[PDB]
Amino acid sequence: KFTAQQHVYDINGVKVGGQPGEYPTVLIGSIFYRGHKIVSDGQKGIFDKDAAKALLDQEAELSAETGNPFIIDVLGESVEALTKYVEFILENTTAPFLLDSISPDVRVGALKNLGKDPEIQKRLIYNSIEEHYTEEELAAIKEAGLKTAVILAFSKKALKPNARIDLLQGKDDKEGLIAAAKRAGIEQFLVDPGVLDVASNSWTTEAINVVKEQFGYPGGCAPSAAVYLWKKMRSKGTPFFEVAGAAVFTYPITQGADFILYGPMMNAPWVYRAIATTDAMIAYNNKLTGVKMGTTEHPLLKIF
Amino acid sequence: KFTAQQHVYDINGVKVGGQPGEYPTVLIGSIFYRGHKIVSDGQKGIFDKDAAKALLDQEAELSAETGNPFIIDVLGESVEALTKYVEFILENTTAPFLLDSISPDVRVGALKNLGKDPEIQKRLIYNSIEEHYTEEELAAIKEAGLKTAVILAFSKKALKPNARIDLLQGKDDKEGLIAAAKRAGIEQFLVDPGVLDVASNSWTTEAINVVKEQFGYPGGCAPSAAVYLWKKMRSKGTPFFEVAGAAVFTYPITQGADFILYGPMMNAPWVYRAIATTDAMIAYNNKLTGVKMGTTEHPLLKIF
Ligand SMILES: CN1c2c(O)nc(N)nc2NC[C@@H]1CNc1ccc(C(=O)N[C@@H](CCC(=O)O)C(=O)O)cc1
Ligand code: NA
Ligand code: NA
Repeated sequence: KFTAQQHVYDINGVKVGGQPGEYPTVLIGSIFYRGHKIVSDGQKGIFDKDAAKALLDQEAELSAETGNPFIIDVLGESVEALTKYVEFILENTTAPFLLDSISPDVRVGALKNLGKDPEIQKRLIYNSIEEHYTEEELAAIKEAGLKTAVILAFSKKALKPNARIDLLQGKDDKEGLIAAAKRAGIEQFLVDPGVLDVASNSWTTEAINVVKEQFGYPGGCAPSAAVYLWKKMRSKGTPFFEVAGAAVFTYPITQGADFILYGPMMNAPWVYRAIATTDAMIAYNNKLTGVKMGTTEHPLLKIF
Repeated sequence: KFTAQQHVYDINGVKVGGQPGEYPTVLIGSIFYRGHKIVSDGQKGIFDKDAAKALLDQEAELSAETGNPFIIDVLGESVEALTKYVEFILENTTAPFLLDSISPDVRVGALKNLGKDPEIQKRLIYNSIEEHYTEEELAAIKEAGLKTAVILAFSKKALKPNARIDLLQGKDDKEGLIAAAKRAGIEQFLVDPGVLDVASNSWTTEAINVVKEQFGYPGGCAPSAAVYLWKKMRSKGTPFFEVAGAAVFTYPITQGADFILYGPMMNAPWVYRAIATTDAMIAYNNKLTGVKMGTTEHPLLKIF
């Protein structure tokens, strides 16, 4: 059980945060990622709409089965592509989503094209406020009137958990990422300390623990990239890769984390089954922790 | 980290116990269990010697790969059967093993046949001293000169974790399981708080934490029975059963448990890969806490 009064956000019907066993893990699957074969042109954002819809339908079915809510990680390599992807997601699901690109210029460009829209303000989560943030980026977020952002403390200048907290809360001549998000008018913070590699997922998880301990903001991480770059384990094939992935993805949840970016949506069928299992065992512990479930839509009441 | 100095037992080279991150998880795979297709006659103990050797060789290979030591769970339905099984295990592996049966009479009978053999004293672990122990059971253990036993600290009159203090130390007019074990000459206690179902594995793990915090005995459990009775999940096939199994089997390790009875040995290939991943992440936390690994044969140094 965490020290701070926990912040539970209601993002267009998706509950995220709280004490462990209060609300199920929110699962965040990636679509239109680099090399996603349903995309025929990554620059123009041309993709198989039926294949994309099938992924979204599968996510909704798995969510209905386990009770784990979903937010879609919408990735784009161009302003043109990401704008079209967001328009498609708005129309073809009711779920909230991450506006996601490695390029800040692509994120800001996309946001400018969407303008001032209450639906965007309710459903779009900015991924992310990170170490390279600019005043133009914060201004673009404020102009869009966004209220929820992923705060990413991924940095090779902040390896240890307490260094990642310094990045988040500020230190010396740096305001920190939370303060930067507040100046952009963000009021809801999904804190992601980043995953440098598989073994350091324990440090990611310690940073999540400190955030929930001191600030009470929802904590999560994105270990998919680290797992896919694990050549020795990925070489073994199915089901060895999946069970190793399951061990990495569930580890933060066992230590009280709130959400997981689990990588490509094609992996949802096994990720949901593994994460639902961990959630069920944690919630069964509620009597010992002094916690009450916040919803009847929980794996513990669904998967057995 | 646990207040009590942790007992680390050396069972014929297998280290079990310690502070989390000190020693890798000991994995305990079942052979000759009810329904095991390598057994043709469970009463006479007619079994596929080639298939059994292949399972033991596979266990040795996976152990060498990850650094997870192994103890064999040897199950029998008859005195004749279990005697032959143990003779074969003694000859065809170097690993310690659980003398295991649903029926205490089968365990007691097998012990009488195997006798006070110095190898038996070193490699045979009694599974188990439990609530309904008999004087003839303790006499058989003492006559065989056993030094290590699983203490099955489970009762439906001690569902709460804290109540394991009562089962082990005793309470009122009831002799504790530890005192009962010591009367039979046992000096090393592997504490298994028992698993009723998948969800209740969280209460099992809380019981493990109480035992390590206050007494420092190695703590583990057998979620295997609960997992293979989960028909809704097992019927889904690969890789859904394996990742669900991985979530259950790794959960106690994430809260500081020392050993896992993972059920049929045929599952070793995915169980070892999942457990090794959890051990690796936990041991990486040592770099922040100053806990020192007790061996270089650890998943953290092997699986990447
Ligand atoms: C219940 N349990 C247990 C425990 O909880 N704690 C201790 N100390 N010792 C033990 N020993 C026995 C058991 C752990 N071993 C197990 C657990 C489960 C199985 C099992 O589910 N076998 C399957 C058949 C597997 C097959 O089809 O090959 C079955 O349906 O019976 C096989 C062995
Ligand atoms: Na999906
Ligand atoms: Na250990």
